[PDB]
Amino acid sequence: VLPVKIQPPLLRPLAYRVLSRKYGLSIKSDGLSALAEFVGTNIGANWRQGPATIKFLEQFAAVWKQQERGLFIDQSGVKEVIQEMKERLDWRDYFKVINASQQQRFSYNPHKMQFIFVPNKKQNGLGGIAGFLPDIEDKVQMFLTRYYLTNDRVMRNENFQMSITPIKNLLGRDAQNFLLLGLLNKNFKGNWSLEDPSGSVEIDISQTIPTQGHYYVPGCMVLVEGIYYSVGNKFHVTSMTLPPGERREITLETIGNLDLLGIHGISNNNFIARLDKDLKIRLHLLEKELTDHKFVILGANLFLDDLKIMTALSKILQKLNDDPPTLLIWQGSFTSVPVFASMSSRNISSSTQFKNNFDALATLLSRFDNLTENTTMIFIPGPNDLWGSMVSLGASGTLPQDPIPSAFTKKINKVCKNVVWSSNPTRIAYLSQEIVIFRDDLSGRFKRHRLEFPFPQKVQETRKLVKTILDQGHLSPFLDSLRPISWDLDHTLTLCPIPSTMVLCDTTSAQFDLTYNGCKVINPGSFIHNRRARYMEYVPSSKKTIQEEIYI
Amino acid sequence: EFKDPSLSLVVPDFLCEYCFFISDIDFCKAAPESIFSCVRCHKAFNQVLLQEHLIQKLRSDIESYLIQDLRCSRCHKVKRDYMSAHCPCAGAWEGTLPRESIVQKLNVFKQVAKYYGFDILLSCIADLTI
Amino acid sequence: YRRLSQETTKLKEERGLQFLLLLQSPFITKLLGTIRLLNQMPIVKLSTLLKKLVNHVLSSGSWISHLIKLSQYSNIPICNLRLDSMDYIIDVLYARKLKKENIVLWWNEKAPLPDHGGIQNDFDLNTSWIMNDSEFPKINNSGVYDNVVLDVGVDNLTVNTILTSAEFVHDAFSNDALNVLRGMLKEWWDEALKENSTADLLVNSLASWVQNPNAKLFDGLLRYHVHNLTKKALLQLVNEFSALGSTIVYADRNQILIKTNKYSPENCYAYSQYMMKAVRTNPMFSYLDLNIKRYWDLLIWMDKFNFSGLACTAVSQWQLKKFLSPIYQPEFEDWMMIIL
Amino acid sequence: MYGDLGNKLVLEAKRTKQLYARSNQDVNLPMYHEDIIRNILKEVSNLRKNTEYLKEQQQLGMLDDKVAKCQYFVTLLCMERNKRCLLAYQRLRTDILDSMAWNNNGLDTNNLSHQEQEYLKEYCDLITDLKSGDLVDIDLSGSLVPPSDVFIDVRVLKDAGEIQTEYGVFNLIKDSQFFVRQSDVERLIQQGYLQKI
Ligand SMILES: [Zn+2]
Ligand SMILES: [Zn+2]
Repeated sequence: VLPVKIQPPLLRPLAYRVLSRKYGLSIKSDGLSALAEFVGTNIGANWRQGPATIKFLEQFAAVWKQQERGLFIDQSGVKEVIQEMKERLDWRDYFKVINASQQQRFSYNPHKMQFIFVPNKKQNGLGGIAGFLPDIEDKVQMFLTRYYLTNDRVMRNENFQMSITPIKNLLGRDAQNFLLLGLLNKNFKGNWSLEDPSGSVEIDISQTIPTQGHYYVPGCMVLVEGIYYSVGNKFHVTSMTLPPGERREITLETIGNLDLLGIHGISNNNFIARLDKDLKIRLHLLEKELTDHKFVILGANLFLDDLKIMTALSKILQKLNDDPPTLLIWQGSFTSVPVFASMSSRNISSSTQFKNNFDALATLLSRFDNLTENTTMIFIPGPNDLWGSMVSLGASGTLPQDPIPSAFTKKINKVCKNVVWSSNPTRIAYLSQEIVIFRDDLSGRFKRHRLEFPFPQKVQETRKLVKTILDQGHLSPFLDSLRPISWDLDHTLTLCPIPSTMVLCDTTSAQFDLTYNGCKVINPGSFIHNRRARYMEYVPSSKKTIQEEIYI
Repeated sequence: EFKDPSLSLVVPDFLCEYCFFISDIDFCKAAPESIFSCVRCHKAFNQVLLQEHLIQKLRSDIESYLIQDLRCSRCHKVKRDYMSAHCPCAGAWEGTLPRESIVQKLNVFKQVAKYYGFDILLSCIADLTI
Repeated sequence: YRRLSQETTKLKEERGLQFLLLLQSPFITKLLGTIRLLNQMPIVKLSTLLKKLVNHVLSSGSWISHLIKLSQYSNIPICNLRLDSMDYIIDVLYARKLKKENIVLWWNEKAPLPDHGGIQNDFDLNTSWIMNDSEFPKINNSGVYDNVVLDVGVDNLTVNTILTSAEFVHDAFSNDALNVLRGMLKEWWDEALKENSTADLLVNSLASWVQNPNAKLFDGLLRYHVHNLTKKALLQLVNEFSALGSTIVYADRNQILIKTNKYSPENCYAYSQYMMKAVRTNPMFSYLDLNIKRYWDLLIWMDKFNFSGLACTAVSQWQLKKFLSPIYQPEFEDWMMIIL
Repeated sequence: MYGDLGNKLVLEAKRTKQLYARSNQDVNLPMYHEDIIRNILKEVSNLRKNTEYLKEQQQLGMLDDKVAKCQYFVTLLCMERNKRCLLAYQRLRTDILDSMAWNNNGLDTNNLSHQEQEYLKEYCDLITDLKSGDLVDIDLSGSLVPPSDVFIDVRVLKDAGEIQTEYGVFNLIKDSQFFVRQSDVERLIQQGYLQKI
């Protein structure tokens, strides 16, 4: 390129005659200095040398319209034009793990029947401490949002559009048939009850016929048909069912095809990100192209402080280093006991022991080069992991649970090339597949609490589990008095555009890989069971699920 | 007007095993010797144990905030239902542990952590926000 | 580390049986120790500065004596019990009496929580309140006191209340199991009066066991039942002292400061001991370690970190002082002495 | 009756047209009534199912040459009415969007449907194609008040620093006043930085 002979007072007419006369963009002087040196370093010779001047100015104006950074040119905008010109598919660009705390919150407005973005005020800077804490307003809106999403989903189902009456419409309409949608309370007086945004009514189940493919627990959204009776102000339930689930695509298109994850781009309060159909198709073609990729899921309750577990695991990893996974989910209660505040100082303290376990684990991972530099490690805490265990003492607690603390990750983080310590209800966004992972032992809780109506087993109970979760549309159907939720982060437990796959890890049910409404739900179960180590190989580019085991 | 310059941060029922003494210890109003060592015998307390107890208290208060009952702001009845927008006496719902008090508790925790050099408690406080 | 296996095997070859192995001390590496050690020994598990080591070596015989005394008392084998946790001895003994009185046993091996079956896995609002809550409603009547004030120390409040204790109520600990704990504590207390040193060590350690989550029979309802009984009894102790005409400056679970309605310590050394005896002779407080730890002639009091007074000689401690700037901290102390 | 929701929608249309017409400026148009439109489209689907049900039962043929003909006519006319109401609403808001495109973007977004957002994007792209191909000697999106004066006085209403024009600069000092060719400042009057005439 020739030596630079372009300067602002000479370029001024042509810069104006393109940007201002055509496109209204204003020639601020510092911006013109930056523009003039950019143009001159590309053209070299004087601006009078033919169409190269207007050609380059047209390119600048077009890229300015792509970046849209304002009504006046400025040097940072000039650099933005340069960056877009430098950029004139790789699956890493689209695969990402999304914690609960990092997931874009959307409130649901029922009046306009649509989602609206809410900024996370951890961004706010004044929230440098206590920026995470929910407001009281988040609590009063929590169960309302579950109802509105459920009611909206019910209205989209063909069977209804008899139709729902809100519970408050019942009052005084004696001895008449009604169809309800309600949150299944148990009142303070003890009687079973349904609640609605408009009110609540006590229910008699003594004559009811429940639909059989479901569990029914307190806090579940249940459809109820029956006759209201004013004489005792009861509602006598004829029959009961969970509201029917809705397939993913059917949900996505009807909500407006939003990008609720940033898989295509981040939303803003003035701009909801849209899930571009063309790019979705390209990604799905790529997703079908990558035959070789594999996600590997270890079982629950991987107690690192048992030598038998570590021995078994060393064998598994010694296979994986031959041919590494794309991704390797570790999960669930990495200590045998829950780790809580030690009562006495004589023994090595509980938090210290928790650190030593991840030292030992990092020592294992050091031996496996192919694994450590090609996989993505994901760690998912369980009831025995650390800051949760402090206050729950190993019981199941506040559910959108934090990633395990970084004071204990450190040695792992030095050896592994890629790691994501993530919330218990973490999400993977793959090329087009949204994938939930969750680690809870739901099956025990459901059977322990299910409503007992008057008036193969493994397959039946696991079908009952997944059908309950996906029809209910939400990973924790229970009342907060039975499973507290951080009020801000309840939006992460909801599943409303049903995930493409779900790793619904449950320590107290058989391994399975069911499909329901196109959602493929896999439970890898306990890691060590019946003298066998167990793990599960999900193949994303075909959605197969090859279970795997080692005897020990 | 005189307002006490010390905000108490008490850890209840801390145990000195060396003499089975059950003391509430106040990390702000106590002198540092009475924090890092007993006050019936004078054996020293293990630092990581002590930080663990402060983290147990911190998480106890975060949980106690999240599990709280809501109360009506004018008739003071408890919110007995799951989906009302306000109390039937027209009053709005408010927390029984208002958010301001919990921000104050977290503030004294960050001060105590910075001053005594409690690395683990400081990492916990940092991992709440970040 | 191969030397460790070599040494332990050479020991086994010199003694296949008929010898006992003492393992470790508080800088433990216990599980890895069992990996290097031949696992088949009978082992007493135990949890320029070489003086420490030599002292432990020569301590051994007294340790074996103490362990034999513990075993012969508790009826527990020498290898299984731990000197490091009297709570475990208390666990096995309480478990014995509970099953002998036919209570279904909530012993938990795997987790701190009381094994009620599967239900202890779930969150519960009563359970979480039970676990989270502990604070005494400690009394603090600030003022100047020209009366003499008695600094009453207290101890054995937990033991005394467990002894002097005594569905529709759903976070009360089981009355049967509480009766077993009371009768067993009476047994231990009587044997401590007869100077079973192990029984006295047991009773002194009970305050740990009712709180320690690592106790095999730990129960949140038990910890709470004991705690709020302790609260109620501290208030009854205050009620008794005030019923004797005195007035309480301060009270918590370890200490009470009492205005006497009297003016000179040399007049009151008889009356104070009368007062303390008159309390402990009430059955509600039979086992308390009531101790007149200080006599105050004149007391200025706002909290137990901010007070000054004359004792029978002047003392001054003020967290208030610490927040003044440095040039004024000496000034504050000087004027406090002038005011006193 | 099947036409009532259409009347409610076009009453919304009439009110928003008056809202735009009465004021001197371009008032940013109100929210797209997705709720009433959903009700009308559901009514259309009801009417389609009614036609399918009837045309199936025409094989049973109950007095069909008159009775089924009449039933089909009424349920078809209900769909014609609802199509007219929907298209009237959408055509009005389309006209306002086109007017706004020429008046501003050729030189509140939540209220548009997403189809209307991408429609507006395409119509702006079309306008900018017209004032870029042939005829580009005229900025076709410029003012339609005839040029009354060649030089004007203009008071700087907001600060914008030193900017260039074709053979010079303006330093847009707040509450300074120029006397200048109108054709060199019109862009800034429209953008609201300059005050007069
Ligand atoms: Zn001590
Ligand atoms: Zn009220």
